Amino acid sequence: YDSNSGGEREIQRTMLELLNQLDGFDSRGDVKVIMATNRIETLDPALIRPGRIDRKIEFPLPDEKTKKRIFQIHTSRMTLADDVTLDDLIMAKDDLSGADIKAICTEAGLMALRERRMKVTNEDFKKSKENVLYKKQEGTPEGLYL
Amino acid sequence: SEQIRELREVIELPLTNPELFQRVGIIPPKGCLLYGPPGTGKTLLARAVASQLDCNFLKVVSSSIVDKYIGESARLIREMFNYARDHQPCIIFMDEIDAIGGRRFSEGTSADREIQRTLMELLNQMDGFDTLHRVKMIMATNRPDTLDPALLRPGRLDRKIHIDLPNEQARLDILKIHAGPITKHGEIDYEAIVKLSDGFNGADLRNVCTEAGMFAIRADHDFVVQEDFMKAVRKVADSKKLESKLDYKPV
Amino acid sequence: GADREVRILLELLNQMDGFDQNVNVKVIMATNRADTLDPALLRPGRLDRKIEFPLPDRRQKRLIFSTITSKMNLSEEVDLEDYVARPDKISGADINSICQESGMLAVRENRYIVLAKDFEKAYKTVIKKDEQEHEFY
Amino acid sequence: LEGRTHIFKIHARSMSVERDIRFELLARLCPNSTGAEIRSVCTEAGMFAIRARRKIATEKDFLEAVNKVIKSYAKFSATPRYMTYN
Amino acid sequence: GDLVGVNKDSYLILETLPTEYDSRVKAMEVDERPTEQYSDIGGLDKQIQELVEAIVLPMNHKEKFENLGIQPPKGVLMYGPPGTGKTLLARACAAQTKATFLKLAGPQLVQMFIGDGAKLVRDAFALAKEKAPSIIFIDELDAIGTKRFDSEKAGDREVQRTMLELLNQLDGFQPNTQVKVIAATNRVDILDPALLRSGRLDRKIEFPMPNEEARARIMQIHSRKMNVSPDVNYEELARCTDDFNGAQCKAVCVEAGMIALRRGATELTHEDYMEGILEVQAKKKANLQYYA
Amino acid sequence: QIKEIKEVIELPVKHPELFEALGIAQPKGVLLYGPPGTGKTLLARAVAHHTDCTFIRVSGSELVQKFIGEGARMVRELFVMAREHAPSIIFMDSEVQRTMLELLNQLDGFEATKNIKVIMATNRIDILDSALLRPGRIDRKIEFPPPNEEARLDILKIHSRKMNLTRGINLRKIAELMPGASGAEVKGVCTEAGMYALRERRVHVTQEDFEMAVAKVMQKDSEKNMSIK
Amino acid sequence: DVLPPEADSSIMMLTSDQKPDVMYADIGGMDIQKQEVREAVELPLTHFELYKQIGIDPPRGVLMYGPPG
Amino acid sequence: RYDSRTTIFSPEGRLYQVEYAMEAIGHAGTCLGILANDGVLLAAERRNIHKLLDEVFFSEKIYKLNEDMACSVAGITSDANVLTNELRLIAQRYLLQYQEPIPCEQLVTALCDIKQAYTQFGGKRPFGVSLLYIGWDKHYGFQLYQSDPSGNYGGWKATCIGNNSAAAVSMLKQDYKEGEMTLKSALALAIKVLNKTMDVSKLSAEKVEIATLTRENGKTVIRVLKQKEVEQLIKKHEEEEAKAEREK
Amino acid sequence: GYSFSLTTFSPSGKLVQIEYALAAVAGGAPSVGIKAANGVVLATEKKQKSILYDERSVHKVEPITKHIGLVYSGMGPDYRVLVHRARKLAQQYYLVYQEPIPTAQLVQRVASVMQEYTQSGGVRPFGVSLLICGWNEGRPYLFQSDPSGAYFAWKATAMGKNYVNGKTFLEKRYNEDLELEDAIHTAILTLKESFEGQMTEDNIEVGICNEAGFRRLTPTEVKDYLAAIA
Ligand SMILES: Nc1ncnc2c1ncn2[C@@H]1O[C@H](COP(=O)(O)OP(=O)(O)OP(=O)(O)O)[C@@H](O)[C@H]1O
Ligand SMILES: Nc1ncnc2c1ncn2[C@@H]1O[C@H](COP(=O)(O)OP(=O)(O)OP(=O)(O)O)[C@@H](O)[C@H]1O
Ligand SMILES: Nc1ncnc2c1ncn2[C@@H]1O[C@H](COP(=O)(O)OP(=O)(O)OP(=O)(O)O)[C@@H](O)[C@H]1O
Repeated sequence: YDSNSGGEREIQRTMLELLNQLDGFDSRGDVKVIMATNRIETLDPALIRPGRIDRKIEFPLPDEKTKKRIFQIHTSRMTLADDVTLDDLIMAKDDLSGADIKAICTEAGLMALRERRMKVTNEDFKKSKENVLYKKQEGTPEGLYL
Repeated sequence: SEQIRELREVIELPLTNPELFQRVGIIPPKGCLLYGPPGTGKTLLARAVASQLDCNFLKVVSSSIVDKYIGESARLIREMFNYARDHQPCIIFMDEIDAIGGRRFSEGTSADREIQRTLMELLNQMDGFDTLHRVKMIMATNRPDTLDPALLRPGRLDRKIHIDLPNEQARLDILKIHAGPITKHGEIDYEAIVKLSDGFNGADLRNVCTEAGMFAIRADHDFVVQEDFMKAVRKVADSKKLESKLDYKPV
Repeated sequence: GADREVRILLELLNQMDGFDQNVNVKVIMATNRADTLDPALLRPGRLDRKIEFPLPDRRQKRLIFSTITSKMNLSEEVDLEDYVARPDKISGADINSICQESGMLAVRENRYIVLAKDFEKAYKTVIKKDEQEHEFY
Repeated sequence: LEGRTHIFKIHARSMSVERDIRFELLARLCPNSTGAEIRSVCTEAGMFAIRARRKIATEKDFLEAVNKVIKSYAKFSATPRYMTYN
Repeated sequence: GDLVGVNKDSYLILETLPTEYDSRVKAMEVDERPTEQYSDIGGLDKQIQELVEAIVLPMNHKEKFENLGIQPPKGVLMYGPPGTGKTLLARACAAQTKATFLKLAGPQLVQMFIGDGAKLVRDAFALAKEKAPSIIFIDELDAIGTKRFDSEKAGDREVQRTMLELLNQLDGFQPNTQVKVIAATNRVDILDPALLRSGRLDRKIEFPMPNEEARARIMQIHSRKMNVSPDVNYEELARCTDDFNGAQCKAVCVEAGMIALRRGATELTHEDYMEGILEVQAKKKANLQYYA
Repeated sequence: QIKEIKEVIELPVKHPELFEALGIAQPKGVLLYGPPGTGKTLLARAVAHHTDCTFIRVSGSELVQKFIGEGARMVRELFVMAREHAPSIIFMDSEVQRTMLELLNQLDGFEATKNIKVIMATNRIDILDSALLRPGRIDRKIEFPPPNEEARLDILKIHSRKMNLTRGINLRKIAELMPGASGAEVKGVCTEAGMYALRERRVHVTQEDFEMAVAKVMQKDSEKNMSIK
Repeated sequence: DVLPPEADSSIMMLTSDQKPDVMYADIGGMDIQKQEVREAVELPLTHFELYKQIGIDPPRGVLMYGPPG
Repeated sequence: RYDSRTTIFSPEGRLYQVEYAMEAIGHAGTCLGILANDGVLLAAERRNIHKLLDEVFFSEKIYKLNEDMACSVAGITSDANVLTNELRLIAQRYLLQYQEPIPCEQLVTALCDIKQAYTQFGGKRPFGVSLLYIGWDKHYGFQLYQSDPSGNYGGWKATCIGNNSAAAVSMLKQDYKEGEMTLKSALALAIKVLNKTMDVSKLSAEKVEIATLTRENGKTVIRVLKQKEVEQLIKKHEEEEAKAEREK
Repeated sequence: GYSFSLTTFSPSGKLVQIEYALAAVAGGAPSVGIKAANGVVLATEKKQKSILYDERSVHKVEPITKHIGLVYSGMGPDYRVLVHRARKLAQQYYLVYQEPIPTAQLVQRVASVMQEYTQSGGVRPFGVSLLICGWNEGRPYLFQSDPSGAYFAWKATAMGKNYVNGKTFLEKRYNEDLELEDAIHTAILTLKESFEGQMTEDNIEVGICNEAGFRRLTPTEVKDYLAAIA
């Protein structure tokens, strides 16, 4: 970093103070501490070791049974032509986040309300999911999978 | 004497008289590069120039420039060249250029790119916008192959002059300079040394006379006997076994 | 590593590629080989004078001769056109090295008279190397 | 193996378990571990003793504790699912 | 570069401080001078002789050199296995030769904070030009004598500044024969060729393995002050030793002290020497799988 | 793409409550990635000049090792700007990961003047650290292709308009000769064509100046005897 | 008082004379590049209205490429 | 220390060389076969359209293999020429075995096994060449197939080449013809495909190639057609461009 | 028992050592080959490295058949080997068919041989592109191979130093219809185009292919023509 002294020997000392103060002495008693990352590789294992951190909880991307409630409740506050089926959206994308559900479920209203339509046709869900998901690696370049 | 005289022509003349160049009109040259086997007295020849002009000698070992920073090397280069811009008849000498000159390959490393940028401080700052005025650059290396061919164009460095192994009046006359402060007698067969030698530099004749005198300390011969010189020839010509790759021919 | 320095790419982008419009006419950058840029320099729109500058050639080579040999004394009648009719490829800066080696070679003789040996020995001190001709395939 | 059985004794007596179970099977299940990790195993059998209403910890609470910590907690939850051996 | 007393008001240079003591160096000067007579050096007595002829006599009689009229020697290299004994010349020449013993180590030329290699070196020898101008012991010079490179993102371009500043400040710049360079490297092949040439370190004094009786000898030096039962045959011990340096002679002898110390014996026992001979089978293991 | 700009910006400019009457949230930035700004400096500057307060292009990457984090650790000084100048739009081009994460500390659902309009733009590969590349972090993501011969023709009308012109010219030939610019190869052809009319004493600028200008701008294919594939 | 400038960038244009002069009335063989730099520097600096009746542009940067020498 | 990979998996679950072979495929010229019942055609793209050539070969991508079967090609040339010599050796070998020509698929599977043996082992570079298959039999009539470096083969009706032909395949899904075996419908259709997807201005005949393969009375003749009818196909297709600009 | 290739694809997909072999070819020499209306004229400019070398020993223009001449692009010691291969291969055609081989057959076979040498790795590929000519059945022919196993066909084709310069000089200078002496005329015109000034009867060396057959010309008639051939 910029606003910094000698880099390898600055935050080693601060994270060292975290290692001493966090779960060294000073009797925990009842002090809850929860930390969170996205990746794992830069983690010094000296805090990963037990005593200090006890549970390491991963997160998968949700399955289709849980998807229907997120798709449904993200669409719970919008006018929608309910003849369309969400199950194409629930089945098709395999590794969505909930922000993909959010982005599609707002984007289809951007396509219907793009033309002042209160309710949403299925093709606005088509342009919605094709507008959210980009660079679908299917054919072209190699597409060896076919 | 060819190197003394012609290198004397390329160095000493435009400070003694640069106006014969101006009677011609043509700008005098800038610098040269000595090569050959290592330790043949390139540094010693530079010290002979250091005895000749006696004025403005800026002699750098030219590998202590990269400490661990990037432009600190350059900043020392700029400061030295500004001091050379200050004083008119400045003389530069550099040795072991290959630790600071180097060669530009494809960039995949991370520490001689510093030698590429520093090398470009040499590429600009041997020319600059302002030419250097009476600032000679005397260059000496052991391998002139791995230096940059961008450096190897003339004008920056005019000529690459070869320095060989010592011949027999170089071994002998340099040996007799080394045979000066010696408590000898009318005994000294010098060709026992020289013909039993096979090319030995001025410091190698320091090795011959010095360690021959060390054999004169052996059994405490306060005088100097000739037979210890052959013993020094045995020890040093014996000690040539560990040394190979005798030459680097540039360009 | 030193990707931080690699500040230089976004420096030349953020400060040059984006327009001043009224100031700093023609920063000039120069070197033979270009694996450096071009989306940012020679651009649609940016190219108002962003012009590539290729090499010179003949028909001025003897004018490199004519200008630089006016510096020396020229003896009286030793001619100069005689040597560019041929493949030489002796890139401008090096005609000056021809004049310094040739002229200063006559200064070894300390004579300002310049004759054809100054041509021939400055064909034996300069670009004579590599391989004059391979001339097959 | 048996220092680990000793630590099984240590973190076994220090909590509410059932005294009708074994631990050499668990020392077989622990190739390379610290006694702090053994304590994590004993607290994890404590966690299964929270899920079900258990205070006399069965063998199976420790079995799912080790199959948790060493196997379903090594990287993700799947080091096995191939037989090829047995 | 001096500590001076200056007025707060006039800003006049008032006095020179007698407190320029120089941290670490003046602490690097060994003032205790532990004793080591030459009875401890067993097996390197020719190296004692060439050692004294190389080093001790330039301290005493340069008229022995310069009535003959050549030069004194310049630097001696000690090398071999690291239990053959490189401290023995340091403490032996410290106590026996009456001059101020100065020492120097290898990693004592590497500080994270950089800027020159010319302060600790140049004020260490320029320190030692007066109050120690006869004895300087460099140790593990192979730890800093590293064969240079032409490569990128790897290696050191520093250190050698300290060492060519060592040669630079010491020799050439007012060349005075008021210094003796003593270096004891474990290995030679890492060192530069520009560090060993003819006047950098003049001699290459190798130390071979203690063959049999220098193992029994130096092992007996360790068992000189310890209570040793007379049921000890040192030739049995050091003869059944194979490939020991004196680091391992010392290791076997002190481990005879400790194995003899386990059961609480009143003195050392030959079995405990024989137990040290096999201090946990060097690398231990002992799987007799596949050897049957 | 301008209509997408109307979506991401102008309805949260003009009628944000008519959009929020539905009950969902707003997009923030378009990630205009293409040839170095392809209708981007004069595009988003010229258009969002006309929102009268609501575009404060701090440009967000200029001295990047100094404008970001050096002095402004939690670069939220910018965010205090954008709040206390609530009509604003922020633009940008290991610290980058840090400040990235404080962007994500504010803009993940914790927001005062609603979305501002944070926008980054870069090109050619998007292999920055992908903890930004979640779509819930940057909603709109718009590539910039080379414009077509219709669009190259239209820009050819635009920067061909202000010149001294010679009647009897076909611009569809010249836009046909284009391989596809990033915006304004038009402008280079106009400047080299008028430069051909400048070095020569010319005040009529025929199509030939433009075609020689195309030949100056567009060139360099070579090296046969490698016709594998 | 307010001083709007500050000292320099690094070297600041050499300010007088160190310009080495050999380019306009003296140069060996660069007529393309001399010609174009002349077209692209000197004619912009005076004839700004030739950039008006045709209405072309101001000039901008440029690149050179040539072997060392 | 000298094994690059030559026969190995990714440390995950894929293959190293075959991906890069597909990276070498898409940077080439473009061919196509069309849906035709009465014969079948192929269109190709003349790489290396420099003018000082000779062009006396009468075929560059097309290789009429046995009597009533040909093939386009895309990739490294002479490797595939070895594959044509081998292929005609195999089908002509089959003809030597039976005095009956090949049923046109097991030849293709055989060649897929040939490349496949280089995929598993051999400690070498496989063939990064994909190519086409046309012909006729007693059991399915005129046939269309596609080779792969993967050892797979596609039983196609409208084929595919790389990046120059991805939008072509989008066009063929957009302009799927069905029932019409009229070859000139595929000629103006393919003139639209190479009119768009190839960057050849106005579809010059010297950058393209067309060859058909039609049933004739028990011969199943192959037409390596000349260039003047290609020229009137250009004028006819640009006349269809005039028909396209009637709507303005 | 090594050689399970040596060649891998680049991450781009290309083959690096082949491109370095093309670098070894193009970093060599310039010579010239021109197909005329009646025969094909091949020409080198073989100057010795010293003033000592006999030019009656090694001969760049080499026939393979009595109606087929050929030159190469690279080094002699490879060239003699692949020449020996092509000679024996032409003998195989003549043993089978008792008939003089058409040049395109040598193109396919020899080009496939060099393609095999690109294939494996314990050996380098040969850094030679061939310039093949022969007046087979009325039409003369001129074929340009590569190190990488392919081939071409030219009305005239050169290679090496200033190959775009001599190539465009053939594109400007030469045309479709010439004669033999016209092809030697523009062949010397493109020969001295980038050669040195010293071009004698022993520097240049020409072999032609009439429809009557190959004819390796001598420095006698080369001295008769190239003594100021314009
Ligand atoms: N009902 C749900 N079921 C499954 N997933 C959900 C649900 N609701 C929200 N999500 C997902 O969880 C996320 C909640 O916001 P989150 O804090 O993860 O974003 P973030 O700040 O980018 O996280 P991080 O900074 O850790 O990447 C959303 O991105 C959404 O995709
Ligand atoms: N040509 C010479 N004339 C006189 N003395 C010489 C000559 N060459 C070498 N010497 C003697 O050799 C000694 C060392 O010379 P010098 O320092 O130049 O070696 P060097 O050439 O610098 O070697 P290296 O560059 O390989 O270290 C000097 O003391 C000098 O007296
Ligand atoms: N495809 C296009 N569509 C609309 N306008 C365009 C297009 N291409 C260029 N322009 C116009 O060109 C002008 C400059 O475009 P832009 O700034 O993208 O140039 P650029 O592509 O960034 O050039 P460079 O990267 O070489 O500096 C803009 O004002 C824009 O209106």
